[PDB]
Amino acid sequence: EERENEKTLNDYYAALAKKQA
Amino acid sequence: ASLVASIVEARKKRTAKKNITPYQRGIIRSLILTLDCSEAMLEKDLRPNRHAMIIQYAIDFVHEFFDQNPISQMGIIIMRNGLAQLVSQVSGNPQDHIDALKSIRKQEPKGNPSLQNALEMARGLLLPVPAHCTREVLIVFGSLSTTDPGDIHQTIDSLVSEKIRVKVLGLSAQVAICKELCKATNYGDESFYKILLDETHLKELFNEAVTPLPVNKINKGFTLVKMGFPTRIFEDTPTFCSCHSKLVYGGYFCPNCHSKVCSLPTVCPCCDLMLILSTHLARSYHHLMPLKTFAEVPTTEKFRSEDCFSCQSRFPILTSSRYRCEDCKQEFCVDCDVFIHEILHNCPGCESKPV
Amino acid sequence: DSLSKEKLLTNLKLQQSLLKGNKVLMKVFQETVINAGLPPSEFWSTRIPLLRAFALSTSQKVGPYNVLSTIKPVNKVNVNLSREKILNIFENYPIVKKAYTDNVPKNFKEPEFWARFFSSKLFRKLRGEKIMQNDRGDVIIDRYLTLDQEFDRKDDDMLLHPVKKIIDLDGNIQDDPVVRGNRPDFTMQPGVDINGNSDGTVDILKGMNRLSEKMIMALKNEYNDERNELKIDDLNESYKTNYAIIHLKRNAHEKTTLKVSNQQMLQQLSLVMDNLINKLDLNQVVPNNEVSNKINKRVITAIKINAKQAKHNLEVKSTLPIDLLESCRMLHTTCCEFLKHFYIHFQSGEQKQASTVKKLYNHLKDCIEKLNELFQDVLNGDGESMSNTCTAYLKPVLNSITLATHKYDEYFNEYNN
Amino acid sequence: ESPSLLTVIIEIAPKLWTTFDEEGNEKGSIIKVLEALIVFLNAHLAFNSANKVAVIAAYSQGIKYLYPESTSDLKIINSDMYRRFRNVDETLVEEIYKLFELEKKQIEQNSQRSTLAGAMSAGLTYVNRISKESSLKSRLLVLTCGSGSSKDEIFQYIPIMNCIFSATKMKCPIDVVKIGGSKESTFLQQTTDATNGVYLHVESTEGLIQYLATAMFIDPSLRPIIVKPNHGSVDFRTSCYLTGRVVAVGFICSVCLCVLSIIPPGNKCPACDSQFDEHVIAKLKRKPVVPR
Ligand SMILES: [Zn+2]
Ligand SMILES: [Zn+2]
Ligand SMILES: [Zn+2]
Ligand SMILES: [Zn+2]
Ligand SMILES: [Zn+2]
Repeated sequence: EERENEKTLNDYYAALAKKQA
Repeated sequence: ASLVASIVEARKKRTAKKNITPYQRGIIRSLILTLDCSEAMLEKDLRPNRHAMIIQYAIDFVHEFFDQNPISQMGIIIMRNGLAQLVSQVSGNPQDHIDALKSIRKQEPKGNPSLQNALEMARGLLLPVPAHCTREVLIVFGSLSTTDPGDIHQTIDSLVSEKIRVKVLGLSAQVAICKELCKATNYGDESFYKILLDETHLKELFNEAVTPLPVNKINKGFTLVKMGFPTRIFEDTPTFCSCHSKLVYGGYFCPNCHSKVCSLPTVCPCCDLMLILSTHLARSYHHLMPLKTFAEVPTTEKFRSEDCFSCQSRFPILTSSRYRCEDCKQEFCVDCDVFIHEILHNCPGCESKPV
Repeated sequence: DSLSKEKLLTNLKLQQSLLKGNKVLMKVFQETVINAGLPPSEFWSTRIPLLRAFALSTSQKVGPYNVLSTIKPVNKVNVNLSREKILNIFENYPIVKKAYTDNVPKNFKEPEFWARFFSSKLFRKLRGEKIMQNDRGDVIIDRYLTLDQEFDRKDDDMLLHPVKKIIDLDGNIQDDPVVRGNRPDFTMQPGVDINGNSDGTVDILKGMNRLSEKMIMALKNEYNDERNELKIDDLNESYKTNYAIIHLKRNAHEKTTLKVSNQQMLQQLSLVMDNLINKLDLNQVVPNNEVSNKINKRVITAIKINAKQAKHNLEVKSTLPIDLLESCRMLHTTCCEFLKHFYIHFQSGEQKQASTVKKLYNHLKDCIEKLNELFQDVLNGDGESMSNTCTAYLKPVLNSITLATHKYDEYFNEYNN
Repeated sequence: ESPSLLTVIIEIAPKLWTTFDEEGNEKGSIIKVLEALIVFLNAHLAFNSANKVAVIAAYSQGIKYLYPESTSDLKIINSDMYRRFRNVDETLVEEIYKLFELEKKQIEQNSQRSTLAGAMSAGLTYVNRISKESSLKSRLLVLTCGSGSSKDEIFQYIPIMNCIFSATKMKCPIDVVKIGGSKESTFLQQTTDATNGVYLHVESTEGLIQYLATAMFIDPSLRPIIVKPNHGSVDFRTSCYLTGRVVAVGFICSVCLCVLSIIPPGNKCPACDSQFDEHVIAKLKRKPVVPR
């Protein structure tokens, strides 16, 4: 659903954030 | 006068082993050894210290357990400083836990124990375990007390409800709560809370704990299990393995989904099915087919033969050292009796005698 | 609690936590969902025991202990504070937690606070130290003295509970309410000071008893019988195991997928005993050097064959470019992950699994085409110099994958067609 | 390096030897084998000065400690040969003739069980005896006449496995020499592969001197620097209990642990009578569910 999408987008940011680190 | 003492000691020993039974004993095992590494095992009271000998004995225990029963997975969680620390997941490779224990060698045992936390996370680790696997935990303990966050009796009830047994090898003396654990978990038996008297006794206790245990009739789980013999290849080219993702010259091939692995007896990572050899399943057949004890014939009576049937040596002459296999009606020497009863698992007299 | 499959899949924060713990898990997860777009629930569906192990590792907590008794006074004193022990003091003494939280975030510093605390007589009172007016303490910390006293009163009020009459010493001493005898000895009664007041050893003993009671009620947290209590087990029947023995009926099938005669073997036996007693020559054993030469040929052929077997006795050393080696290992890894998940779907066996099976079949086809395109890349990067070895290295997983595709197609034709 | 305790078991049986020499024509092929083994033990005891030899023969009714004499005088062989070689060879030909005379005497009774496993076990016990006395290499040799009727290896299978495990504990390779019509003996081949032993099957009794002098000379002093010459490979699979055929993927009892290629009739164990669970076996019988 829609509220699951921002969670997985939050995980998208965290995956990108851990990439540069 | 030492032979009379040896004879009465052998009699009092053999009174325990007079009853030999073909109980159903667990083969699909699930063994957990938790370690405490606290201030108590820092005592050098036994040479060199309790920590070093339990490390060495655990090395031996891992080797013996994987040799005798390669059809189980082994997990080790250490206890340290009021925390129980998982160091070894359940696995088919003993070498992983060997390396983890080697890490445990160099680190320093310190702190206080918490059997509540230890047994709770042991329960949680034992949670995703299939039905045929016999969940059982060995616990070593050196304290006379246990600091805990909460109740132990709820944990006891949960462990009994989830069909997991325990066996405690305490160091100093009996602890009443550990006696309670062993009794309540073990259907009222007192044959599980064991205290050593020296390091040789500890060695014997570890060897005893190596063996598979009988199961109960009421705890009935008689079923089948899917199995698959794989095939080994010896290829010219190195090939990527499924498990460790690296190039392998050889390797077994999956019987079902035709992938390849690196070690056995292991389950498939791809079709997810257990792969063994017939040697592995036949390895416990001495447990499946036990051997009767051999009786010394008395020195007073007339003797069928005066030299050993098997090793072919002269029987020594007060008493008569002729251990007779009643199943084959042949007498043997003590050395052959020891070897056939422990190392071998067949009676060559019964092999020669036709049925 | 946090133990179901749904709870473990739900805990995205914990999932990110062990993600950040590992590095190959970023590699795998990034390729799985960031690159391939797999459902991350099905990603974590394999790693459920790992998730639960990480959760239970993070979830444990220690038991209570006499932190003030472990506090030592240690010339001068240097503070060597441990934060876990500071929180232990906080948990064991909510009064000390309160005195921290209304003074350090308001007035002064933490090490200054703890220096004042160690200076304070409230610390001595809470520890096993008799209070003394010669000690000045810390005034700021010792303002909490009466607050701690009324905490003690409230806690004792909480700790009060009815007692079993089987062990009730109060009922025992209330046996005879009209006992009229003599006043007992000063020796064996609780002694007092000169002015009739107590020294307070009864206070410190009831305080440490209160500490014990607080221990045991911390144990007694959220996380008739006298018939059983008075059983004399020593005169009872010994417990006997109900373990079932097992027999074994033995009737094995013969191995599936000319006969000699006693007269003829007896005739040959008589003849060969005759030959035995007749003669025996070691020198005749030497061969004819021609059939022996064929034996040499057979032996040497076996040696050559098994030596070529033994010629191919960290992974193996390879001359790959390291980047392409990593890329092909990565592709092999994600293909293996796809294959394992496809097998999980296939061996599950539901109509609910059907779209999943179809989509993973599409993904396997995509992986096949990407493998082929990688083979085109190593084709025009090597001129098939060692692109052959690249194809052969990626071969067996491809064979298993395409075998699975054929199995899927065959079962599709079995059911649908 | 060290004296290699040589262990040689000879499976003598007229049911096999008569079958072989009637199938072919080489009468006295067993005598040729015995002479070849005499030269083999000579070559071994000339390879090392103390690499002691254990020689045991298993006849139809049992086994016999051939070398040495029991713990309780013609000379067929030549007087010009070596002293120790002559002593051993004279002792063995005397023991062989005594055993063959005995076999002629009690030929007419019937015992259908092979004694190979019991002979192997007793030899392993004697290996323990010799190694415990006084450091000695353990190497076990079996000589068999494989041309006889392969009657039933099923009861032989279990103690052979036990012997394999024991030799695995004892670091003793089990090297197999087979002479017979059948090219393959699966259990022996598995035994050689597991114990790092040597399997070899031929038919002609000639040339066995060169055969087992060249190939059958690997000692633990130099085992890792010698490639094994075996060409066969074994799957380590077993035939099914109720259908008698080898199985790749199948089912075993949770209790008896016998291989079941199919569902047992009555859903009860054909080995230990355990009745199983119908829902379990129905899940095992489940077809995959496929979209239409
Ligand atoms: Zn691998
Ligand atoms: Zn597979
Ligand atoms: Zn003996
Ligand atoms: Zn017997
Ligand atoms: Zn069974």
